[PDB]
Amino acid sequence: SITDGQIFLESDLFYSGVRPAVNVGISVSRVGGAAQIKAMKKVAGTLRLDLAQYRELQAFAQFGSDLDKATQAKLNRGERTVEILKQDEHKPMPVEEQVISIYAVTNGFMDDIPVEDVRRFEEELLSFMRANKDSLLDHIRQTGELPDTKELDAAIEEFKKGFTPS
Amino acid sequence: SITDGQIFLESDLFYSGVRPAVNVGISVSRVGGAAQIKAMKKVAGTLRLDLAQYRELQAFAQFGSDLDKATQAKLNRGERTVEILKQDEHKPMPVEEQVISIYAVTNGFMDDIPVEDVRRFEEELLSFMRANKDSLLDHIRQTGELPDTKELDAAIEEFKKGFTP
Amino acid sequence: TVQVDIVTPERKVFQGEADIVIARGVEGELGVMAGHIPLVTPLKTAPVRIKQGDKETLIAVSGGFLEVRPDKVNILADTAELPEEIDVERAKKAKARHETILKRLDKTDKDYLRHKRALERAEVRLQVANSK
Amino acid sequence: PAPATTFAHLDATTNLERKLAEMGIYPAVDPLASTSRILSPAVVGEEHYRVARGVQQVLQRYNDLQDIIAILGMDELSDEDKLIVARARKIQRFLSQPFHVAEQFTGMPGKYVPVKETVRGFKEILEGKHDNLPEEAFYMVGTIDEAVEKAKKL
Amino acid sequence: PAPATTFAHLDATTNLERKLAEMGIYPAVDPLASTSRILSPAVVGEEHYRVARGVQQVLQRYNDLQDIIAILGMDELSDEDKLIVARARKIQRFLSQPFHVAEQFTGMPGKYVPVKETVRGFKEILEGKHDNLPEEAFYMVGTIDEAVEKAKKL
Amino acid sequence: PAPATTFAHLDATTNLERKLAEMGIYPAVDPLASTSRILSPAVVGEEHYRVARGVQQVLQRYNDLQDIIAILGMDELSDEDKLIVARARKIQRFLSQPFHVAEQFTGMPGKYVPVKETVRGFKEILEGKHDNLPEEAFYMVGTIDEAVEKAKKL
Amino acid sequence: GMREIKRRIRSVKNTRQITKAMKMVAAAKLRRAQETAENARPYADKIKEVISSIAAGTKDFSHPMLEARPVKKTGYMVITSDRGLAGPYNANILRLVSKTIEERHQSKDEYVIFAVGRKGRDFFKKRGYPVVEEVTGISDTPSLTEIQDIAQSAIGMFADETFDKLTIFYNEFVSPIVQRPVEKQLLPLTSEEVLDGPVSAYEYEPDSESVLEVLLPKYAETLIYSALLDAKASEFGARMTAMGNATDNATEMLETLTLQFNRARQAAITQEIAEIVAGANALR
Ligand SMILES: Nc1ncnc2c1ncn2[C@@H]1O[C@H](COP(=O)(O)OP(=O)(O)OP(=O)(O)O)[C@@H](O)[C@H]1O
Ligand SMILES: [Mg+2]
Repeated sequence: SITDGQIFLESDLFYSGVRPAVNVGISVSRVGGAAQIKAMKKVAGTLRLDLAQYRELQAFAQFGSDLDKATQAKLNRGERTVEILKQDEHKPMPVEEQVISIYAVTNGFMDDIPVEDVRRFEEELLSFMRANKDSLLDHIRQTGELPDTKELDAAIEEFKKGFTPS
Repeated sequence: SITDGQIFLESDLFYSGVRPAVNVGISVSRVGGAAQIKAMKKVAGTLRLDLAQYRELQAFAQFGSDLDKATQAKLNRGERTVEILKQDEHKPMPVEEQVISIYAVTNGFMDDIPVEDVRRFEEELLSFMRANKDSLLDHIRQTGELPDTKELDAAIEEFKKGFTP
Repeated sequence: TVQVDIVTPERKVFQGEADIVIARGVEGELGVMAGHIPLVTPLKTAPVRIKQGDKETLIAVSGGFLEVRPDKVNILADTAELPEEIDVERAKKAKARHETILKRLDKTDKDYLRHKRALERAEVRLQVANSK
Repeated sequence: PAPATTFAHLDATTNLERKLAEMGIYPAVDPLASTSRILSPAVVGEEHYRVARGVQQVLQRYNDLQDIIAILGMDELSDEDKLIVARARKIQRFLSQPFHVAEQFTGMPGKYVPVKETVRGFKEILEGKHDNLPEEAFYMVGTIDEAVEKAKKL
Repeated sequence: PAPATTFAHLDATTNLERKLAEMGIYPAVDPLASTSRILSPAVVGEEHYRVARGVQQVLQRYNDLQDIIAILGMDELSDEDKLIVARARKIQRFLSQPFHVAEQFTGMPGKYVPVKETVRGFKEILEGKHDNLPEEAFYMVGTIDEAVEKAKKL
Repeated sequence: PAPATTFAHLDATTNLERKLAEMGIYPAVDPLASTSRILSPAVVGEEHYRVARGVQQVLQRYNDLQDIIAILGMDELSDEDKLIVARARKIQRFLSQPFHVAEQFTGMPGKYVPVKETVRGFKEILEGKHDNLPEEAFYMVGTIDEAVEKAKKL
Repeated sequence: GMREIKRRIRSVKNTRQITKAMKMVAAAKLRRAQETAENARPYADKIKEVISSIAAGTKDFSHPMLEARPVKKTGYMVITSDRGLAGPYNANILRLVSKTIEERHQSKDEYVIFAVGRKGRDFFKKRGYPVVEEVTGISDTPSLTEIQDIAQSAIGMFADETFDKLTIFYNEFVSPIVQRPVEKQLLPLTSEEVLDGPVSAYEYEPDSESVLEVLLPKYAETLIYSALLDAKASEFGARMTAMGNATDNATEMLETLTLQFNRARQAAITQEIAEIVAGANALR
């Protein structure tokens, strides 16, 4: 009742390997988008509400191939965004790299990739963006805005053609 | 936290006809087998495992004859050992007679008998053992060991042929 | 010898080699031995007797039909019970019921045939339980 | 602490419980918590003791099933249990009794029931002799005969 | 003691409950615990009172079944109760409403709903006129007409 | 408050379970309930962590199938699960170990097994290198090499 | 207040032991239902073999049971469970029966219903559907004889012309998690599916037309029995997963009840002591 929001961490998530273990349903920032660069406010806009719905609908996910195609897609998008939000200890990410990674998964660029490959896909994508597409990353650090979405889509699809799944 | 174990008694057990109303699962002797004659330590070994299996499988007792034959037998052994551990007030039993009674039920000698007859079967068995087979009882009083299992099995099966349900 | 399988829609009831299979076909008795001609006939609600030398197991078949191929013999019945697995006191309740109802039914009443059929199923079970 | 310490001073107890009073069971006597030093075959005789323990066994079992029945429902009980629940509810009602002093509250005349008749009545319910009388028949009557008579009026 | 003593000084109360907030029902108002001295036919008129009591009867029944529902779900319920639960859940969602001040959090524009429209909407749900609209249609809307409109987009 | 304050200082737990002792698994350490703050790649290596989590995944899965196996039998399990159950049983036995302090009672020599060897052994069982050794080979031995040696004697 | 929570934990914990077990019994019965279906499939395939042999040597082959008519009335078999606690198993199948009768028929005269199982007949009778015959109290893992009278009278009604099509609604088994409600035609049969079998040389006593007169009704009979065994597997799968959830939901509720019990336990001790100490400090 004193603070401007809270980050609740839940044990079940933690010990299942969702780390950081943020309970999306209970957690909140009363400041919100005011404390965010425009790029991040754009890509994240519905992210919390999307994952809260994912976690509720995950209880009824035993019906693979039998379940209607709307909910199937929501579960497939959900497991992938969960993998993106996993993050190793003492490995902070620059904002510009977060925006690209979240942009990638939320616009479907990992939907054809195995769920077990998503975390390596991200690591390989960002080392690609740093080495080769730094003009896009730099746009975000300077303006705080997204770069041209057509240029960005192309650059990710360029990376994709050099990625070997398993 | 001071004593070397405890005997917990419960109202639910008492009013369901389990008297003395000893919760066997929760009650404890920290001294254990050290405070027991070798005969009793041997036969009680199997009683504990039989009742532990009974207490786990007890949920499945309203499903009589739907259950596979393994669990059916575990429930039937369980209800019979429960009947053996019921005991009248002011009627203590010598340890030699306890060992025989527990031996009987744990090795299956009451599996043929109705559950309602088990307590009378025990009383009739022991009066038979006292009158006719006292050499077996006396072995236990002197050595603290079980008698030869083949002689003992025979003597119980001898008694069984004169028992009417 | 020849292999016999007596089968209900739920389980296999008898399996083995056999010197001969005595079965009351709908047109009259049949003794199926090895090398019999390929054949299919409905059976009457009767026993089927199977001989293995000195041994004779008797099965209470009902609503069955016989299929012989050169190699083996299959009998596919609605009902088939071995002597030791027949409940004798139930077969007497089945008998008593359908027997007293038969007494008073008109000979082309709706259910006459069904109760005649059920009486024979119980009549056969009582014979077969005695061959134990 | 007050009632807890008082128990040590008593040879018999009659424990009244509000749950029973709220059901309309008067007197509101907890048939499991109430106790007596003389409820033994030595004093009341062998039949009395057997019947009383029989009654308590049936009530205890019913008590255990109250939770299971409230969620999983009465159809899913075994045939043995459904019969026990039937009798337990009849037993529970036959323990109720109109009082002479309570003619104002019950609106019915009171009843004195001797021990021989009390034992006989509960023995018969346990034996199954009244499994087809409706439950209300056993409520607020004296002897078992008055319950048979009350059934006809229903 | 603090809130308990505060109730004596109030002509109306709005009791917010965390369980509702966690489900996404905003404002998180306990529709049974909240009260008003002026919810009477004399003040709000005869129809309003009838509807409000109708709504509370349906919610109260749903509340009673919450233990059975929490374990077994809805599948074991009688046909009368399944219909009541269906409506209760629609009612519970139609009590939610986007706030003008919450345009920053919800991202949705707020709604002012006059009393005439509130009464009309809940009257119709109780009458059965919207038994075929899906539940999400009633969540976070405004008038009953906006719920009918939201159903088309689903 | 007592355990809650004690828990703030604990780095690790060792949960002894009677179920394991009754099976003959000594020491009777629950390999799923026991925990340590320093089972992390940062502290023990990357390999250690991977192996330990692998072991726990296999044991957990076996635990889940215990009920299914007892009723439906082993034909009902997938080929992936049958292989997991095989390894789980070997793993469960290789976690047992004779103690120096039991040398008088067991009459068998005790064993000290260094971490490098423990990791290596369980790594190989998970990898499938010892799927053809009988189960008794892994019971009450030290290093994986002693299990290979014990197999020859059987 | 601990008086309630003591007893509420008791209830949920006992109840959970029963749901836990019921899933285990339902699991057993699904095995036995699929075992007995693996006997019923070859039993029915053998009858099918003999029927496809007799058709393969009659030159003109036709039977009333293979001849499609103009549909004057229709017959509907509906398989439901007797007991509940099986999730939406009965709801799903009954909604499909309700839908397909609303789309097709404009009055009660056009169809007639055989209700297999109590949940089904209770539903249909309550709503005044034309329920012409019934059977309840089918055993779990049943023999063919328990479905026989209702199968025979339903075949009897098509064998004359009381109706011109017989159809069966049941929950089709897929996994223990999935059971799809479906409709299937029984009569008329389709020679496309009744004659695809291994043709063999047989002698027929008295003759081939006579044995074909017993086997074709005996075959339709087994289809109804196969549908019952699939429907039983579906019942026991649905019950496995419904009582599975009830067990999990019970453990979930036991966490939140334990949390409340211990708040209350702790607060009783805390509050009781403060009172004792407040009284003692008014004298010291
Ligand atoms: N006397 C019996 N003993 C053992 N099993 C029997 C007996 N009668 C029938 N059965 C079995 O029970 C099932 C019922 O078969 P069926 O309907 O042909 O008998 P029924 O004469 O109608 O039985 P009843 O009249 O005694 O109920 C079958 O699975 C059959 O093998
Ligand atoms: Mg029959």
